[PDB]
Amino acid sequence: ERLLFLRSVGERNEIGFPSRFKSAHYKKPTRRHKSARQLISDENKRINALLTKANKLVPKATYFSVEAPPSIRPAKKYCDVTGLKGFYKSPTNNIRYHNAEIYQLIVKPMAPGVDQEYLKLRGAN
Amino acid sequence: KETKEVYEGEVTELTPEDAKTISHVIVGLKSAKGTKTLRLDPTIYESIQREKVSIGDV
Amino acid sequence: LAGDVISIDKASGKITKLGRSFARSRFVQCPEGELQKRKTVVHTVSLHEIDVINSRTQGFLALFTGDTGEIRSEVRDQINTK
Amino acid sequence: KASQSRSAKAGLTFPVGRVHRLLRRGNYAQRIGSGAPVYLTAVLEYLAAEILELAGNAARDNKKTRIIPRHLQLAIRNDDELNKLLGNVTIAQGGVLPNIHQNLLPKK
Amino acid sequence: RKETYSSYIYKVLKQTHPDTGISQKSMSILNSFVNDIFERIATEASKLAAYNKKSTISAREIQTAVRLILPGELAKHAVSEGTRAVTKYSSST
Amino acid sequence: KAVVIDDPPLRQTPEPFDEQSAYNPQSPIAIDFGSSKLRAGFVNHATPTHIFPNALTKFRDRKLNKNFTFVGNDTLLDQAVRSQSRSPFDGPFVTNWNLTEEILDYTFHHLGVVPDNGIPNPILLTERLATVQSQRTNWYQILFETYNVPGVTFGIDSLFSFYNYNPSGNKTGLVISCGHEDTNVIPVVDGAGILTDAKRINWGGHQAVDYLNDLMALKYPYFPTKMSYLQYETMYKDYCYVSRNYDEDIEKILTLENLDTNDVVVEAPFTAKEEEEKKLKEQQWDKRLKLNKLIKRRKEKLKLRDEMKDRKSQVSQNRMKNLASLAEDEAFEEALEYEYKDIVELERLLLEHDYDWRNSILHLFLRGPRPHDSENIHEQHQMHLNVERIRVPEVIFQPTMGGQDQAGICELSETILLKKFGSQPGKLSQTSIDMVNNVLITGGNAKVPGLKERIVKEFTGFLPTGTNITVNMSSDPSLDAWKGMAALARNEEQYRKTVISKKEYEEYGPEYIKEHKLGNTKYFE
Repeated sequence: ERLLFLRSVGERNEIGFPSRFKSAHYKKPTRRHKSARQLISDENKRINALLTKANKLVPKATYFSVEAPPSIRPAKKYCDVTGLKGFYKSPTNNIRYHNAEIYQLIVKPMAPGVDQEYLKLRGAN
Repeated sequence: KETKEVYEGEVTELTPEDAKTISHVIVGLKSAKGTKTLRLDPTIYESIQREKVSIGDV
Repeated sequence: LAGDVISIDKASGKITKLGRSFARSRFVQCPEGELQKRKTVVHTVSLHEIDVINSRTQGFLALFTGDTGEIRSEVRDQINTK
Repeated sequence: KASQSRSAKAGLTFPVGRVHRLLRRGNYAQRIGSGAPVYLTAVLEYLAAEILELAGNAARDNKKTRIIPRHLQLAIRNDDELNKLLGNVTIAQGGVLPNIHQNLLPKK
Repeated sequence: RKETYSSYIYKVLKQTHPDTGISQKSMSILNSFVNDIFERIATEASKLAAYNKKSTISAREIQTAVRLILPGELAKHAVSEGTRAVTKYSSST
Repeated sequence: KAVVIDDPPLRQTPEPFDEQSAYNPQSPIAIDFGSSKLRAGFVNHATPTHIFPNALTKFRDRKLNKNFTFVGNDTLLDQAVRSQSRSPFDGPFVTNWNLTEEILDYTFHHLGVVPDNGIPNPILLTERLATVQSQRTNWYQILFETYNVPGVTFGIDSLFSFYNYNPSGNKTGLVISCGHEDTNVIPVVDGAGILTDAKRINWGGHQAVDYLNDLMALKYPYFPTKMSYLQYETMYKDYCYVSRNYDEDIEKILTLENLDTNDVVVEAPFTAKEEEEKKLKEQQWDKRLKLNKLIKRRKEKLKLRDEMKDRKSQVSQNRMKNLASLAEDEAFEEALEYEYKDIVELERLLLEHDYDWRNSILHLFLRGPRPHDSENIHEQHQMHLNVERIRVPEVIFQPTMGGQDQAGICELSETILLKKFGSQPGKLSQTSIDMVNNVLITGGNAKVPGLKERIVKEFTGFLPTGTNITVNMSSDPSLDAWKGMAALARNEEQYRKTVISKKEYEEYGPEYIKEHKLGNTKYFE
């Protein structure tokens, strides 16, 4: 019953290859997987080709013009271990910490490979 | 009988204008309840510059 | 220089050299605990010092040179109220 | 337009381009990456600095201003990790450590 | 023309000990030492890069080689010095 | 009193089918293809008909029949079918397209539509702000070839919500959208969204839950069980709020008088004569401060013995250098420390007769205001949420904490209202005042508390004094986009202004964009 409960919905919610909701002709084309990282790159090179053709047309609303500009105020500094206000930064692994006992218990005896993951959260590696 | 009038806040804009001799300076102040802009004479501007006031000082 | 022990005040910018640390390669001990400490100091100021300071005709050097010179009673009344 | 070498770009006093030259015509691989000579230069610079530090206080322990391979030999074999690294190597004019087993003393 | 690491070794002991002379025999000992560590690290990196079916020697290959050859304490000091030097070199922006 | 979190319980009832008798071939149909959920429904109704997450999977049987097309709400039936559910979105965009066709066919079958030569109903759709040409080209091709629909329109969900909450169509305001994978700030002048000054921040709910995952993984590296995505999602939903001011809140968040109130505990689910004479002499027998200083000196001697024990330390290195200079010429320390502790106890007893966990900030951060014993099984399966309750929603105000070098939402609102559209710093134009009077917050990620109060407080912070600030907010802010396109279709009759025709598509081609007031714009000038 438990192994046929899924099969009941399977034989209730199916659609065959001659699809009713699709058109009479199909002519389905082939496509690549087209990951989202390279889509930005091909849009950028298309746009750059458009400017280098038109120059030898100011853009108005593109993907790279609507993205937010960097801030003007200085960024606040926080402790990497606790999230509190970071007053000091260790010179070896460049980790901002809060006080002395945080430095003794966590920041000093930490293993290599952990500091890069701590710096990954704010993207500082 | 006397009156005391006080402006106090963060300097967000310090623009002086002339006409070698400045004419007037527009100073913008900001506190936690909002901002307010003022016009000032060059005499007070000389004391402002003497106090070494830049953008971001209270 | 490197090897020195110093105290820095962030608000006023006063830097004082306490000396050199224990490094043979004067001599004081390297401090312990947190770098950023907060200390409470207690000041005992005499009424005559505030009377000299509040009188604008002379500075605090009259506390050392001694020429206070007949401090008026109006500033004494202001100090007594404050 | 003129700029200095890669060594002070990395803040090193050992020659980076010479390490790159020895890596490229040393015939180890047909393609050599960019960051590899800098990493190797830093490693050899740190090892030379540590070895000369140990030779330094070994020579101050003899009250002298010059480095004899006696001092190098001593600074090698009184340190355990350089003992493990340099176990099978013999140093020129080094001698041995002063050691004697416990029962060989005149115990009485 | 012959090549030596004499000037670089010289300035290395001049940061740590300025009033210290050096012997030529000690300089030859040091030169043979650094060349031996160099050939050991290079053959370890080339052997590892051949073992991973890769035609390129990069920083991570000699990173694994330094983890392999050096004992652990001097190993993490060596990779720490190398990582600060490489990250300082890579900031050419 | 600990709270055990779990996966959300399975839905017993499968979703139903709309009746084919009430289907109207000439009615438009509204589809919101969101990144997290799909919102499907007819124009004539005011509530949504179909709500399910935008995900699907394929099952494998022993009997090998290949009859498994489980989409959306049917994945909420068992753990195994749900755990392999795949969404058509990779990042903000859509990469694969066959699974989108499968989801769309599932939606069309559950809408009670019986078509002939493709779908005869006009399609109402949603698209992202300033999308790429590949997404629009593929949407055009897939809709006008796979389904043969007569008419399509494209518009942004935030502008759809702003059209919903003022259906005049010519108002002026500021739209703040907190989406699944992005945060948008769009100003609307006279009912038309000015897309040349809108801004986008690459942060959303997905990055917030992944941030909570990374924080909770780095806080407890020795957790025995592995926590899934939905558990971190429900701790983000239940135990996160926006502080009124972050700087004052982080200072006293670990103090005892605050930590007794806002610390949340989460439990993981799991299944001789000389001796006598000496004693007699002892019985016959500032100084206490000197004895305490001697105890401190004994502690320093124990620290020096520990430094001499560690050979990598400089003290043992100096001792080895002294030994080498002489050559060139730990249980006893523990017993001495025990004897020093006994002497300190004797001094304390003589003063009386004749290292707390409460001062450990790491222990307060880890296990709260309670003492900890690690040998019990129950609190080894436990987490404490003290700083992460306010640290997680703060990233939309400071994106630098999230690794993104972008300005905050308040700074973007500040530069829009104070350095654009004819507004000097100090004097606000009529457009800026009309924008401030009608600030609207929408999006699914607005469910966290304290967002409106924080936005109002900062808006009072940077605006000139006496400016009237009004911020509106929906009761359920995940539904205003679908109700917006329903209000575009049903309420007005100028909806044919925005409709793409098939013959017009074959005249102009894939490279086309309708410059209407509620959608996207042309890439160039």
